[PDB]
Amino acid sequence: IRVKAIILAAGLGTRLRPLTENTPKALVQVNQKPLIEYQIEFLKEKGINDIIIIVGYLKEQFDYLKEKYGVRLVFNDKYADYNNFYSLYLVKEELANSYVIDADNYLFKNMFRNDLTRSTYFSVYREDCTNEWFLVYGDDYKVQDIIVDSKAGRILSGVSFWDAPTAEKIVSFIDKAYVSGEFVDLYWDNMVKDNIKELDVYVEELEGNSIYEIDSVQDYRKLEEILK
Amino acid sequence: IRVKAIILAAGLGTRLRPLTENTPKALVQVNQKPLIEYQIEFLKEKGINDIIIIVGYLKEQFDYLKEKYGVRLVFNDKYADYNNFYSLYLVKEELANSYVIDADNYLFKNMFRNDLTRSTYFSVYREDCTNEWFLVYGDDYKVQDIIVDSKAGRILSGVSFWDAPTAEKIVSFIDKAYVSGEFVDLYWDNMVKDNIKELDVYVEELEGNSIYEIDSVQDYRKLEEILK
Amino acid sequence: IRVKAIILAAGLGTRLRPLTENTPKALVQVNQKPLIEYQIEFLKEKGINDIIIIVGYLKEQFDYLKEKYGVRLVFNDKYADYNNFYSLYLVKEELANSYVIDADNYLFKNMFRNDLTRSTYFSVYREDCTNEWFLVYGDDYKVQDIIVDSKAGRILSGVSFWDAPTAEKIVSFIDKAYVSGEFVDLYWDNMVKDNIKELDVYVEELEGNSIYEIDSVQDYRKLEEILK
Amino acid sequence: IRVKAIILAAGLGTRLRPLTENTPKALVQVNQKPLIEYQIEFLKEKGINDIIIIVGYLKEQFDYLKEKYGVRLVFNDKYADYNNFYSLYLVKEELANSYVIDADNYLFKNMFRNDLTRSTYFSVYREDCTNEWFLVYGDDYKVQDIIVDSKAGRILSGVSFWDAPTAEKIVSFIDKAYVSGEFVDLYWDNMVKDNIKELDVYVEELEGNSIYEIDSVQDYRKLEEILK
Ligand SMILES: C[N+](C)(C)CCOP(=O)([O-])OP(=O)(O)OC[C@H]1O[C@@H](n2ccc(N)nc2=O)[C@H](O)[C@@H]1O
Ligand SMILES: C[N+](C)(C)CCOP(=O)([O-])OP(=O)(O)OC[C@H]1O[C@@H](n2ccc(N)nc2=O)[C@H](O)[C@@H]1O
Ligand SMILES: C[N+](C)(C)CCOP(=O)([O-])OP(=O)(O)OC[C@H]1O[C@@H](n2ccc(N)nc2=O)[C@H](O)[C@@H]1O
Ligand SMILES: C[N+](C)(C)CCOP(=O)([O-])OP(=O)(O)OC[C@H]1O[C@@H](n2ccc(N)nc2=O)[C@H](O)[C@@H]1O
Ligand SMILES: [Mg+2]
Ligand SMILES: [Mg+2]
Ligand SMILES: [Mg+2]
Ligand SMILES: [Mg+2]
Repeated sequence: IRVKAIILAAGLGTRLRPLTENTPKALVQVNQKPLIEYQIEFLKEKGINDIIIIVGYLKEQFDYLKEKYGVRLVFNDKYADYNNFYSLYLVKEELANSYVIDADNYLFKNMFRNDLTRSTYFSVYREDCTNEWFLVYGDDYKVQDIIVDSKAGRILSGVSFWDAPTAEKIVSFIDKAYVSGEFVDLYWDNMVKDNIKELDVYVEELEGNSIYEIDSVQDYRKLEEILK
Repeated sequence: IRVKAIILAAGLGTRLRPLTENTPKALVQVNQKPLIEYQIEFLKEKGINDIIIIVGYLKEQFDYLKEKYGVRLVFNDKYADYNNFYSLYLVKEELANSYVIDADNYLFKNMFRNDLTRSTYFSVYREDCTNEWFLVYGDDYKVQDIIVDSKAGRILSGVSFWDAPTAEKIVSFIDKAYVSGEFVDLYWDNMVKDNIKELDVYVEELEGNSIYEIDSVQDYRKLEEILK
Repeated sequence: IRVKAIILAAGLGTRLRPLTENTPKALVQVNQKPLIEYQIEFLKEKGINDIIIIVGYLKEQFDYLKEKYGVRLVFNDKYADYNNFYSLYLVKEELANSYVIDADNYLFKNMFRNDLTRSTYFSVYREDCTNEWFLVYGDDYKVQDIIVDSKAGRILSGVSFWDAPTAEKIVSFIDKAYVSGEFVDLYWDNMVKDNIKELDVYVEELEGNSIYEIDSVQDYRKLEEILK
Repeated sequence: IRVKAIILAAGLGTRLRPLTENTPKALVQVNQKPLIEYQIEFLKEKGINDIIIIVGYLKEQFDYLKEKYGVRLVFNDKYADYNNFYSLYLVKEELANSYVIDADNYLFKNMFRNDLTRSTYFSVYREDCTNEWFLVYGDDYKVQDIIVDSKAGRILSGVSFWDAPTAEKIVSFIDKAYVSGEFVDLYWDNMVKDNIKELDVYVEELEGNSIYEIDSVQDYRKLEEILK
């Protein structure tokens, strides 16, 4: 009944070079501070101190967080071999009642809560139009579908929460998926998207400047100015 | 009698995620330069300016090529429906005396030529042992067979040329194929390999670091260093 | 106190060629039925028999409507010289308590009513992202702003109603505009968008398949399938 | 110095439904014979064998002509996106000393000649009065002007021949036009009509039953009887 946080931070983050040439993405800094720190401090300040960080590319640079925040680091040796599906596979049983977080995000405000009662997707609305995973939901905010597409709307923004019963249904797809031998290129998120029919997930529309994703030096350049 | 180039680049490139989530594999860059640019600039330098690029997945990202190199982009709306047999089908009439290229390859050296006089496959030798399409030829370099298999040897490496008489035989197979009703999974190469007996094709043994394919983030990791 | 309709239909419809070289867009047919007929029959069925159609390009092809529906056609001789600002100027006095309709739109449902009491824009939400005129409004549905831009949102969809007091303020802008000497490229809609601050306009969100615009032969192709 | 022909046959011919539902316009048949066959055979019998057919809508139904008459087919992928300006753009290099033909015309007689020495328009006289493009020429038959209008006179009838120098002047407009960004709606003929001042084109008055156009099920119904 205690809420923990899983942070996916193993990737190479090649789209951000030269910035990530000798620095993992998660530890890239804005307003003179590492990206992963903002989320760790927001998670702790909200009483979520059970924090597991999946590492890989340049993992030695994370070691100091154990001492500083008391985070549990976990090594994915296949961080360049597979996609983050495997990273989550590694801690596939800690999913229940835990937050899953894409480390490459800048959080403007702390939207975390240990009172969460159901599987949630913390969705921001992209007025523009880029290729993302889009959430298809009604007035009950229950997620009807997830669709990859290029357009505008509410997307999977890199922060979610999975309750025990749903997590259980998910882990069962992870096993089959893994044993299938076909998951290399799969995002852990494919488990939900391709099985959304069997799961009950809800959206939590965020607003204003909240979760800014940095997938390229240009974004880093934008968020830079937004912070002006 | 003018040599033209057809570049296949409409695929999802899923085996390259996350690198290819918001960037076509064809446009992924090595040494701050899109893959497709090395090939186009190589083609041009050798006098081949009649370039037709088939696009689909994230097509909008190719638009700047038109203005920059004077290329022609063609949209395959079934790019996620069918294998690249359909991509070639769309331009099946521009085959004769044209090069056909797999855009997801890195070329170390410009092995192109507008003087080519016969159907050629620029094959590389794979000393290791992976599963590919192996070229079976004698001392005349005339292709005797093409066999899918896991081993070492000379392989279809993503670059070839087709003369008018050969293209004609091919395009006739493409038609029956199309009208057959079944061609979803066929690579356009299934046209040759499955009728190699009726065609006259020659091999052009490449050597050293010539054509480097990136079908996975590891290869992309490798190639990086090779260029160290 | 009687509701009348004003249908703009004088345009060249060049973006629909060849479909429109010998037929006005307003008369192009979907399901063996001219576009303008769907609107007129909907307007009539809800008691709006006071219909005024401005025509120009290929005007002679509208003449049968007079006999068939009892509509009044008004000839805009500058239909190729000026944008529809002038088309409405012609009938700027019949504005009060009347619908203003862009003829080049298909209507899936009859959203016309003779009980309207305030100025309304019947809007559709565009999930994709094209360049249009966007409606900026609150929870009162009172229009706060109208912006030209390319994105998603609620857009002016070619159907609106204007009440006496609002029509009065608008007609006063038309006059000044006309006598200003510059109005060649102005949509009649410019009168509202550029004085939205002095006017009280409300939105009436439309849902589902309601108002489909055919501004190109592709759309005409789409709408085709939609009705599959 | 060899004369070739370019037949434009990519459009959708919607105005001809139901006749063109599962048949391209060029392959709608009169006297159990496809329209494009009459023009191909007249063109051959006069020694013009260098025939390039531009296809699109239902293109597969043309493949047989390659074997049968040895015509070269060409695929315009934007056949429903743009007007035939683009279709001609694809082969803008084969214009010089070549006939340009609108495949939706029934030829009563073979007015083709490989001896042509100057840009020509094989004009017919319409005693009636429809909206078409009219040739304004003097007694020297040199075209002074082309004007869209609704009346009687000599029109652009769907057959013409262009010489090297004129075609050279026309191709330079085609280029600026394309790079302009706006041609989406231009007929290839717009190049001639909106530049007629810079070109030397002549008229070749046809007489009696020569070229009958089928743009609608009404025309087809007429021609039917004329042949009675
Ligand atoms: C498509 N989605 C919405 C499901 C997720 C989008 O993911 P993406 O395309 O931005 O790629 P990304 O690598 O930046 O994914 C974000 C998170 O996955 C992590 N990651 C990636 C690959 C890998 N083997 N292990 C990981 O832990 C990254 O470090 C990063 O923190
Ligand atoms: C099996 N062979 C030897 C014939 C070739 C190997 O082909 P492959 O297995 O690497 O799969 P692949 O999808 O990468 O094929 C390479 C090229 O096909 C293109 N491609 C693929 C599918 C599709 N519908 N259209 C395409 O244009 C890709 O963009 C890529 O440039
Ligand atoms: C820009 N908006 C949002 C104000 C409206 C969009 O208008 P549009 O860009 O689609 O151009 P359009 O020509 O289709 O305008 C729609 C209506 O105006 C009519 N029209 C246009 C010009 C003119 N001189 N007289 C007219 O009556 C057309 O016939 C058509 O029924
Ligand atoms: C206005 N003119 C005089 C310039 C030509 C008249 O042209 P039209 O109004 O009869 O329309 P149309 O679609 O029949 O044009 C005739 C020829 O263009 C071809 N066509 C049309 C659209 C397109 N993208 N490519 C084409 O090649 C048609 O197949 C047809 O054979
Ligand atoms: Mg990311
Ligand atoms: Mg490949
Ligand atoms: Mg319109
Ligand atoms: Mg015609």
